[PDB]
Amino acid sequence: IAQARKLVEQLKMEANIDRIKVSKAAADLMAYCEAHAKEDPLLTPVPASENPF
Amino acid sequence: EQLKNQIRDARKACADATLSQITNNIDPVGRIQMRTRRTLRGHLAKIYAMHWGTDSRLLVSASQDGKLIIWDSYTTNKVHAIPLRSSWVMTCAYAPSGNYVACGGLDNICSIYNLKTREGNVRVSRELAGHTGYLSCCRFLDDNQIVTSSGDTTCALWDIETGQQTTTFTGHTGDVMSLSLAPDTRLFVSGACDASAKLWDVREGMCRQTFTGHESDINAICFFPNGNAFATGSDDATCRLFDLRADQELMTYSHDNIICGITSVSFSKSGRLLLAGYDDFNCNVWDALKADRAGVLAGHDNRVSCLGVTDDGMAVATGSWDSFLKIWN
Amino acid sequence: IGDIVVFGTVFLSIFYSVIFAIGLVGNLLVVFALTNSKKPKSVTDIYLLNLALSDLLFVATLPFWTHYLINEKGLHNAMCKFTTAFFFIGFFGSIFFLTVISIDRYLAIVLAANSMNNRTVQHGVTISLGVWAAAILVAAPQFMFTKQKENECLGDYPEVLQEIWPVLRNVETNFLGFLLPLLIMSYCYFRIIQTLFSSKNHKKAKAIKLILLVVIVFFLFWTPYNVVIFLETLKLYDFFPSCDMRKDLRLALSVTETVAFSHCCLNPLIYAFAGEKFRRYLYHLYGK
Amino acid sequence: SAEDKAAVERSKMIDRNLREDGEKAAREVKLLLLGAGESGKCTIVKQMKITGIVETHFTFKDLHFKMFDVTAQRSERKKWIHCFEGVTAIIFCVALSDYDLVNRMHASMKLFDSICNNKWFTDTSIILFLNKKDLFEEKIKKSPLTICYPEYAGSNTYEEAAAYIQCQFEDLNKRKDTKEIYTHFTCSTDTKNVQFVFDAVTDVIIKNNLKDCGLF
Ligand SMILES: CC(C)CCC[C@@H](C)[C@H]1CC[C@H]2[C@@H]3CC=C4C[C@@H](O)CC[C@]4(C)[C@H]3CC[C@]12C
Ligand SMILES: CC(C)CCC[C@@H](C)[C@H]1CC[C@H]2[C@@H]3CC=C4C[C@@H](O)CC[C@]4(C)[C@H]3CC[C@]12C
Ligand SMILES: CC(C)CCC[C@@H](C)[C@H]1CC[C@H]2[C@@H]3CC=C4C[C@@H](O)CC[C@]4(C)[C@H]3CC[C@]12C
Repeated sequence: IAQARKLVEQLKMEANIDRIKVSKAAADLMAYCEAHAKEDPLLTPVPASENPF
Repeated sequence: EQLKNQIRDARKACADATLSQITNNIDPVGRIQMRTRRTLRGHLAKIYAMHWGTDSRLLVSASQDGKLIIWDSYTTNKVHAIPLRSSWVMTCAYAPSGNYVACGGLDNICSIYNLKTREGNVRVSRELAGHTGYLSCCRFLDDNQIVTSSGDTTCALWDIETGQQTTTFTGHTGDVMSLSLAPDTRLFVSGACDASAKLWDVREGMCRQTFTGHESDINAICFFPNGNAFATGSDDATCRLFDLRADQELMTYSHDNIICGITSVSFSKSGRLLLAGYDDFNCNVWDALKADRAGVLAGHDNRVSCLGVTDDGMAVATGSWDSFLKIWN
Repeated sequence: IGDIVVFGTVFLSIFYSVIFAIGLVGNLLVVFALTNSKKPKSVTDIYLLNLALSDLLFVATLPFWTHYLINEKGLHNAMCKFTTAFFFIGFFGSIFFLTVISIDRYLAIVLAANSMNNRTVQHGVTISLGVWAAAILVAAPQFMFTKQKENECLGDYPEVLQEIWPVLRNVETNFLGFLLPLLIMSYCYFRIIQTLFSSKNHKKAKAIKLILLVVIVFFLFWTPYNVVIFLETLKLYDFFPSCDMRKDLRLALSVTETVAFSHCCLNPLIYAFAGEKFRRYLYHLYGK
Repeated sequence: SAEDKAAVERSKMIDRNLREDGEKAAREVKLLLLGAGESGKCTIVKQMKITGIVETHFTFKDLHFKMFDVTAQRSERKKWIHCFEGVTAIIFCVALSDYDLVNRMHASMKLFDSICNNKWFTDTSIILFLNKKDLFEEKIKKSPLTICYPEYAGSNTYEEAAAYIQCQFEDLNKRKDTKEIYTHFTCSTDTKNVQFVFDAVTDVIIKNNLKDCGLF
C-alpha cells in the first residue's frame, strides 16, 4: 500500500526527535508559571483603579 | 508495529515523575471568584468563535446570523459590522496587526476583510478557496500569512497576497477541529476528531510530533504561554495538557461531576490558570499545575462554544450559543 | 327589580385589601416570569406583560377607592380624576391588548405565511406603544369632566354638554368595550379554531385554549358593567320604563366594580394551573 | 468627548442595522436538505432564484425559502450539524429504487434514524421525500423486494411496497409529540412538490406559533 509505506516514514521522524524527561518539562512549566504569576490579573486580582473592565 | 513500540518505550523511559507529585510542594491557588464585568449584546444567533485583539480592547466574534462584528471591550460598544456571504461561520481570527480579520465556516472558504484601513469602511480583501471541508479553525500567522484548518482532514497555510496555499499539512487522520499558534510564531498544533493531536512545523510542513491519550474527538486546543506545551479539549470530559518536550500527557483535568465535553480551551497570561469552556451551560476554570478546579463560571444560559483570554490577561471573554458575550474580570 | 344595599363597608374594604394582595402577587409573578431569562421575548409575551401592567394599574388605583370607603380623607377632585383615569385607561388597555392578542393569534395561525412575511408583526414594541396611546386617547374623555359632589365624585358636566355628553360617553364606552372588540375577537378565534381543526393541531394548541379561556373569563366578569352602562344609556334616552333603576344603579355600579376587581385579581391566577411552564417557573422561584 | 459620542452613535446605528437585518433573516424560512445518495429533486425547480454548502432561494406563495444542501460536506456529520439548529424543517430525500442497489435503502434508513434521533433536531420537523417513483413502478415489478425485507409479508405491488416503506421510515421517529414527519412522493411536475413543501412549512410555523408564548 502506498499510504502504508508513506506512513512508515512519518513515524520515523516522530520517533527520532529528542525527548527529555517529563519531570524536567513539568519543572520548567512550573518555573515559568511562577515567573509570570505576579503579572497575571486572573491569578492575582488587580485593583479597580488599574482595572479597565 | 515496531515503530509503535519504539515511541511508546521512549515515553515510558522519559517518564520520571508526574506533575501531580511535583505540585505537592507548591501552594494550591484555591477557589477564586468569577464576576461578569460587562456583557456584550446584539447578536441574534449562536456564537461559535471569537478572538481577542493584540490591543487588548477590540475583540471579534462570529455568529450564525451572518455578521462578524468587532466589540470594543473598554467602552462596551461595537465599532464595525461585517456582513457575511455565508451565514454558516464556525471560526474567526483577528490579525495581530489589527488591520485584518478572518472567518471560516461551512462555506469551505476563508474570507479576509479590511478593518477600515482606508476610506473608513470595511470590504472583503481575500477569499481563501481550495479547502474541500468546512473551516473548523483559522489563525493569522502574520499580517500576510494565515494558517487554517478545514474539515477535510488537512490543514493549509495561506498567503493573502498570492491567495494560494504556501504549504499543506495532510498528516492528520481524523477531522481537524481547532488549531493554536505558538507565541514564537514558528509552530502550530491542531487537534482532530481522532484520538491523536499532532504538532506541525510552519517552515518544514511536516508532523514533528504526535500526541495521543484522548478517548474521543478533540474540539479545542491552545498553546501554553511558554510555548513548549499545550492543552487539548475533547468530548470525553477530559482536558489533557501535552508537553512538546515530554511528548506525553503530563497533566489530566477530568472531574466526575462534569461528564460533558469541552468546546473551547484557553490559557491565561501566566498559564497557571487554565479556562475550559464546557457545553453544560458553564465554563469550568482549572489549574494547570494543581490539576484541580480553581473557579466556577456559570454566567451563560446555553452551551459555551468559544472562550478567549486577553493577551495581557486583563479580562476573559466567554461566548455561548445564547447569542451573548460576557467579559469576566 | 327592587334592590337594597346590604354590603358591609368593613367587609368590602377587607375584600378589596385581599384583592389588592392577590392581584399584586400575581402581577409581580407574571412580570418576573416574562422577564426571567435573557432570551428574546415573544410578541405574545410582551402583550401579556402589558396586560399584567394594566392589572397593576387596577391594583394601584383601587387604594383610592379604599380611601373613600374607610379613610374618607384626602378625597379631592384631583385625586378622583387620577383614580378614574387610571381605572378607565387600565380597562381600555386590557380590552385593546386582548383584541391585539386575538389578532396576533389569528395572523400567526391562519395567515401564518403572510404574518411571517410582514415586518410589522415582529415589531411588537411599537404596536404596544400605539395600543397604549389609543387607549389613553379613547379614555381621555372618560375622566376630564369629573368632580366631587356630596362624598361621591361623578357628573359635574357643563350644562350645554350635560344634555348629550353623559349618554354619548356611556354609549361610546359600551361600544368600545363589547361591540367592536367582541366581534373582532369572535371572528379571529373562530378562524383560529377552524384552522386548528382543519390542520389537526388542536391536540397541541394549549396556548390558544388558554388565551380563549382568559378572554371568556374577562368577558363574563366585565359583562355586568357594560349591561348597567347600557341600562344607564337607555335611562338617559328615556327608553327604560322602570323607575327603581334610578335607585338600584348605584348598587349595580358597586357590584360591577367589585366583580371587575375580582377579575383583575384572578386574571394571572389562570396562568398558574393552566400554564405548565409558569407553574414550573414558580417552583424554581420558590426554591430561592 | 466628541470621539466618545461619535463612537456611541456609530455603535447605536450599526446595532439597529444588525437588529433589522436579524429581523429580516427571521422573516425568511430555512430548510435543510439531507440524503444518503439522493439530491437535486427539490433544487431542480424553476422557482429558484439564487464550496461545501449550497444556498438555494425560491419564493412560493409570497414566502421566501432557503435550502442548504450538505452533500459536499464529507466530514463527520455530528461536528457541524449543530450549526443547522433552528431551521423550520428538514427535507430528506430517499430513492424508492434503492433497495436492490447496494443496502442503499438500509443506509438511507440508518441516516434517517441518526438525523431524527440526534437530540439536536427534536423540535424541528422532518420532511420526507420518496423520489424515483416512476422508475420504482417497474422496479417493484422486476424486483420482488422480498430479499430486502425477509419479514416483509406483503403484496408485490407498488402501492403496498410504498406504504411499507413509508411505515418503516415513520417507525424510526420515536418522537411523535415533539416533531411530525411529513412523507411525500415525488411527482413528474415540481408544482406538487413545492406545494407540499409550502404546506409543511405553514404547518410547522403554526406549530411554532402555538408554543411561541413563554407564559402559557
Ligand atoms: C395617565 C397616564 C398618561 C400616565 C401613565 C401611563 C402608563 C401607565 C403607560 C403609558 C404607556 C405605557 C408603555 C408603552 C409601551 C411600553 C413598551 C412595552 O414593551 C413594555 C411596557 C411599556 C413601557 C408601557 C408601560 C406603561 C405605560 C408607560
Ligand atoms: C376599536 C377597537 C376594537 C380597537 C382595538 C385594537 C387597537 C387598539 C390596535 C389593533 C392593531 C393596532 C395597530 C397595529 C399596527 C400598528 C403599527 C405600529 O407601528 C404603530 C401602532 C399600530 C398603528 C397599532 C395601534 C393600535 C391598534 C390599531
Ligand atoms: C362577527 C361574527 C360573525 C363572529 C361569530 C363568532 C362565532 C362564529 C365563534 C366565536 C368563538 C367560536 C367558538 C370558540 C370555541 C369552540 C370550541 C371548539 O372545540 C368547537 C368550536 C367552538 C364552540 C367555536 C365555534 C364558533 C364560535 C362560537
